[PDB]
Amino acid sequence: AVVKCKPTSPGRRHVVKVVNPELHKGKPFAPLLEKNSKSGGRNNNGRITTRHIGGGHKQAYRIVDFKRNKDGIPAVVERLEYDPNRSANIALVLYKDGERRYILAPKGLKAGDQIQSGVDAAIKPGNTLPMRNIPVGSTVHNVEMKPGKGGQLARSAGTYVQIVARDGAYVTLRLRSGEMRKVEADCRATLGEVGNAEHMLRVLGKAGAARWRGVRPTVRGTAMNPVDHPHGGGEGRNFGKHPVTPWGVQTKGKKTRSNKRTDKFIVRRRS
Amino acid sequence: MIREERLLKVLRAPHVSEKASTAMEKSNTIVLKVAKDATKAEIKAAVQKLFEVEVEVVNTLVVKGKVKRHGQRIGRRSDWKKAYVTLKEGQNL
Amino acid sequence: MKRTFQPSVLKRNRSHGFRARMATKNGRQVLARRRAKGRARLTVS
RNA sequence: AGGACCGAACCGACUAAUGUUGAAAAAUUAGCGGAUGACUUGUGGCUGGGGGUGAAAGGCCAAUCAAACCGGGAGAUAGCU
RNA sequence: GCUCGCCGGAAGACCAAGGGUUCCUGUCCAACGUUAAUCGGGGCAGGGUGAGUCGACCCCUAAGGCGAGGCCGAAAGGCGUAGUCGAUGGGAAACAGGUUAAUAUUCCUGUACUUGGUGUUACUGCGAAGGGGGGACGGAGAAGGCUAUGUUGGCCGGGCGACGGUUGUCCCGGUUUAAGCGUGUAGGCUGGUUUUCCAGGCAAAUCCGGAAAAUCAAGGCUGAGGCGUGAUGACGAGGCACUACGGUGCUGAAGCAACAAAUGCCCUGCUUCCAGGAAAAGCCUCUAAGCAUCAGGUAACAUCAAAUCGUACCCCAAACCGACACAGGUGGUCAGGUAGAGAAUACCAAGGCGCUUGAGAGAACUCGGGUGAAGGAACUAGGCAAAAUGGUGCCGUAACUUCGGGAGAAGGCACGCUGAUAUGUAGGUGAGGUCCCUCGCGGAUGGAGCUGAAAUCAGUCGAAGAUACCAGCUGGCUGCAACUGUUUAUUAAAAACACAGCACUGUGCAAACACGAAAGUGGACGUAUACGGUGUGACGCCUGCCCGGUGCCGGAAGGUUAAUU
Ligand SMILES: [K+]
Ligand SMILES: [K+]
Ligand SMILES: [K+]
Ligand SMILES: [K+]
Ligand SMILES: [K+]
Ligand SMILES: [K+]
Ligand SMILES: [K+]
Ligand SMILES: [K+]
Ligand SMILES: [K+]
Ligand SMILES: [K+]
Ligand SMILES: [K+]
Ligand SMILES: [K+]
Ligand SMILES: [K+]
Ligand SMILES: [K+]
Ligand SMILES: [K+]
Ligand SMILES: [K+]
Ligand SMILES: [K+]
Ligand SMILES: [Mg+2]
Ligand SMILES: [Mg+2]
Ligand SMILES: [Mg+2]
Ligand SMILES: [Mg+2]
Ligand SMILES: [Mg+2]
Ligand SMILES: [Mg+2]
Ligand SMILES: [Mg+2]
Ligand SMILES: [Mg+2]
Ligand SMILES: [Mg+2]
Ligand SMILES: [Mg+2]
Ligand SMILES: [Mg+2]
Ligand SMILES: [Mg+2]
Ligand SMILES: [Mg+2]
Ligand SMILES: [Mg+2]
Ligand SMILES: [Mg+2]
Ligand SMILES: [Mg+2]
Ligand SMILES: [Mg+2]
Ligand SMILES: [Mg+2]
Ligand SMILES: [Mg+2]
Ligand SMILES: [Mg+2]
Ligand SMILES: [Mg+2]
Ligand SMILES: [Mg+2]
Ligand SMILES: [Mg+2]
Ligand SMILES: [Mg+2]
Ligand SMILES: [Mg+2]
Ligand SMILES: [Mg+2]
Ligand SMILES: [Mg+2]
Ligand SMILES: [Mg+2]
Ligand SMILES: [Mg+2]
Ligand SMILES: [Mg+2]
Ligand SMILES: [Mg+2]
Ligand SMILES: [Mg+2]
Ligand SMILES: [Mg+2]
Ligand SMILES: [Mg+2]
Ligand SMILES: [Mg+2]
Ligand SMILES: [Mg+2]
Ligand SMILES: [Mg+2]
Ligand SMILES: [Mg+2]
Ligand SMILES: [Mg+2]
Ligand SMILES: [Mg+2]
Ligand SMILES: [Mg+2]
Ligand SMILES: [Mg+2]
Ligand SMILES: [Mg+2]
Ligand SMILES: [Mg+2]
Ligand SMILES: [Mg+2]
Ligand SMILES: [Mg+2]
Ligand SMILES: [Mg+2]
Ligand SMILES: [Mg+2]
Ligand SMILES: [Mg+2]
Ligand SMILES: [Mg+2]
Ligand SMILES: [Mg+2]
Ligand SMILES: [Mg+2]
Ligand SMILES: [Mg+2]
Ligand SMILES: [Mg+2]
Ligand SMILES: [Mg+2]
Ligand SMILES: [Mg+2]
Ligand SMILES: [Mg+2]
Ligand SMILES: [Mg+2]
Ligand SMILES: [Mg+2]
Ligand SMILES: [Mg+2]
Ligand SMILES: [Mg+2]
Ligand SMILES: [Mg+2]
Ligand SMILES: [Mg+2]
Repeated sequence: AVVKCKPTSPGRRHVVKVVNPELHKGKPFAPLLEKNSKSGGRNNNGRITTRHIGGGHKQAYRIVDFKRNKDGIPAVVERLEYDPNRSANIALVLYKDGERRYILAPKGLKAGDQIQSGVDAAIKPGNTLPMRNIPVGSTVHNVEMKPGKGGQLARSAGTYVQIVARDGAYVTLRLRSGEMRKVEADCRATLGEVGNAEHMLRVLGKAGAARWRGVRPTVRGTAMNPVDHPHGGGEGRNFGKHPVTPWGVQTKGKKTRSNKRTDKFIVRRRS
Repeated sequence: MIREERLLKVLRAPHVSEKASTAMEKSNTIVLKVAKDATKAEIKAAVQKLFEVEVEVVNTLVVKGKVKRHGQRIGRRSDWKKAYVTLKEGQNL
Repeated sequence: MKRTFQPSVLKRNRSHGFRARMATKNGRQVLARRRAKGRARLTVS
């Protein structure tokens, strides 16, 4: 549910929270946890390579099963959990053989729901099949780009792909971007949409809430000196140049895709 | 077991002082200057062999040498090892 | 006021010690220069 | 509950006087702001000079910064004093 | 030596870091010490640091470093796998008392504990580089149970007062005791046990995970404190006796209770929230290959071992960082009394100090302060500075508002002491005694004793009762920026930067983008509800016209046009 905070202080006035009572209040399932220490957006040369990353809360990594290749064995959803590593919630599932895994939580999935993967799974939310076996027009998520590689498309909260067509070895997918893309029909997908669609209705409300998520401040190019940025300089607020990145590339319309290897799979660009 | 050659080099001198004299009279403890690399086991063995007494326990410390001016030039005395060797009750060295 | 030299023997040795000098060609050239000059103290060690 | 309130520690540095061959190459005294947070602090680590880092002042990078320091090219060149 | 003054959440005490003999004793006073110096952190000499249990080393890992092969790179080198290092984190064990001129959880006394090796006896499936468990973790908040600790009484020892009074409802002091071992309480968590079965835990598993029946209802785990023992001991006010008057010797009473009480402990708990909270080993358990009446395991018993290095001293400072015996800087720990909300503040305790030139004088002027007739901002760029306000309870409080605020708006009244209500109340605490008992550190009951606000009524002193220290000035109009934040270390704190929010735009994942001759790495173990870039800057009402110029996006007929031929 989407809840507006009362304005008891100026940092609370604009806060809008997504409060989900279904999520597990206790600790996560420890065998599927790993450490993931933070980068500050620095690479192995120690240089900042992505600006505006640093701080925020410590987070354990949950090993999520994006492959969904434990075929033919039913699993029951034990509980939904908060995952700090992503926008979607996750579901702890227990297979009949006693194995537990985490999956991305689809819309509508709750504790006690049964799921299954493989060629002969039912066409039901949370079930994973090769897209050869999924009806055309179906809504899916967690879509593989190569067979066996694990889901890479439509993983964020509320996202999904539509299977628009099937043509021999390939299916045509409408992605959330609006792009029409071909993928091999042997690639798996999970039926339904990713859950937590209310994610986008949150309002952080204050500077500190972005800092908790490990986002450091953006400084505008025009606020700098010429030495620091193409936009820098001026006595007062001045501009008078075409907008560019800090490295001088036009940043309002200039296309940057350059991948002749994957062009063959793109039926229609998002536009 | 330690070789006799080794035991004949570990004990360097008796240490003479008010604290050493008091240690002997009150606690039956002899204070020795010993080789810098001497262990408690070697000191015990050497005392029992060479002084012909029975040793209860050895405590050791390293004394750091003093920095000293000779004329103008600065020098430093050597570090050395001190052993407090407690003898058994009725030994009487 | 807090001045620039804030001593730490661990940081001193890791930054400038003999083994830090020996770890790179350029550090070994420091030692070569200092031996050639005839320094009594080659490093902070 | 809170980048909530008053207020010590702690972190700052708005005003004034003093000091200006200082007690101090930036402080003292009286007042002043924050004080559960985008807080503060210990230890260790990483980023290196047209390079870093910068909630951006050309700020900071060892009392040095519109290009650090050390050594070298080197006795640069100086129609100037 | 006596007195005086100063600090006392420190200007006391103990450390880390850093320093390195500055420590203690004797001796010296040239130089050093902002003066003299018989003194010193100064000179010279001698002494002084004692560990199975404290720490390091050590076992284990974090960030990160290095990195056999490897991948990459004119060379130098870069990155990185297996590994191997790396604490600021995890991992066995000791306490009280005594003692030196100078060390002490290290020496001594008393009483303990840990790990491992060897052997002796008994019983016995042991075995890892593998599996599982555990270690193992956040913020805030709340309350109960405690202890440290304090206060008072009792007890014991001493006192009878330099000046009115002081044999008491009087004065002073003491009233301390550990780890360990035993016990298992307030509290916290969890249903047990058995059997059968199984696509999971790289193989196996009796372990973990899963499934299904049978059965019973209390089993297990965790846990402060208390109590017992430790302790017929130790310590002990003082008394007595010496002194080489520095200090020792000798001996030693009481050693209880009630109440108050932490920020410490139960508590790595409980409740709650979103921003969702290390790792690895030690440890427990499972088996594989293997060994198979052998080794090995398990417990008791005995015996041996536990090395090495640090340990002095300073440590908010005259010993460290600041050229100085420098108003500076420097992380952790301890936390007494009266008043107080308090770690504020005032005065004190323990303890520590008077800051290494003094002596006079009592001009101008400067510095830091006190008071001021009448006036009261006339000062001045500007109320700069100063003066003022200042506490608690209660009454009361406007425009405007995003309904939270504005607000402590504003403004006002009470406030000490004594007595009574009540020889001390409401409340808190809770003994003896009685009652019951699935039997204890137990309930039910009872209110002895202890502690104890707040109010009312009456009285009473002063000019003044929030008496000191401490401790908001308030209100009206308006520019800018929504707000909390950030900034020019050292003349600018702001209207600048950031900000949540908004928009445009790029980006289909080997993403765009960035660092990198490269390998790679970040972006992200993310995937368009995502990520980068740009501008704008909460919120409200909104955001008009222009595509000619420059850019970007799309087009692709025609003109022009490179190497090449
Ligand atoms: K910005
Ligand atoms: K500009
Ligand atoms: K710069
Ligand atoms: K500008
Ligand atoms: K400017
Ligand atoms: K440069
Ligand atoms: K003098
Ligand atoms: K040791
Ligand atoms: K060692
Ligand atoms: K009297
Ligand atoms: K103990
Ligand atoms: K006890
Ligand atoms: K010591
Ligand atoms: K220290
Ligand atoms: K204003
Ligand atoms: K300011
Ligand atoms: K145009
Ligand atoms: Mg960004
Ligand atoms: Mg999430
Ligand atoms: Mg994240
Ligand atoms: Mg932004
Ligand atoms: Mg600027
Ligand atoms: Mg430029
Ligand atoms: Mg202008
Ligand atoms: Mg213009
Ligand atoms: Mg001993
Ligand atoms: Mg030792
Ligand atoms: Mg606040
Ligand atoms: Mg600052
Ligand atoms: Mg001040
Ligand atoms: Mg404020
Ligand atoms: Mg405050
Ligand atoms: Mg400028
Ligand atoms: Mg500087
Ligand atoms: Mg230049
Ligand atoms: Mg030349
Ligand atoms: Mg010249
Ligand atoms: Mg000396
Ligand atoms: Mg001395
Ligand atoms: Mg003198
Ligand atoms: Mg003289
Ligand atoms: Mg001296
Ligand atoms: Mg230890
Ligand atoms: Mg590593
Ligand atoms: Mg490497
Ligand atoms: Mg190699
Ligand atoms: Mg290691
Ligand atoms: Mg450590
Ligand atoms: Mg001492
Ligand atoms: Mg917590
Ligand atoms: Mg008590
Ligand atoms: Mg009497
Ligand atoms: Mg009298
Ligand atoms: Mg008394
Ligand atoms: Mg606190
Ligand atoms: Mg000491
Ligand atoms: Mg002085
Ligand atoms: Mg000082
Ligand atoms: Mg401090
Ligand atoms: Mg106090
Ligand atoms: Mg104070
Ligand atoms: Mg005067
Ligand atoms: Mg004056
Ligand atoms: Mg005055
Ligand atoms: Mg007047
Ligand atoms: Mg008067
Ligand atoms: Mg008057
Ligand atoms: Mg007036
Ligand atoms: Mg006026
Ligand atoms: Mg005027
Ligand atoms: Mg005038
Ligand atoms: Mg003023
Ligand atoms: Mg004033
Ligand atoms: Mg105006
Ligand atoms: Mg502002
Ligand atoms: Mg502010
Ligand atoms: Mg400035
Ligand atoms: Mg300023
Ligand atoms: Mg990549
Ligand atoms: Mg702006």
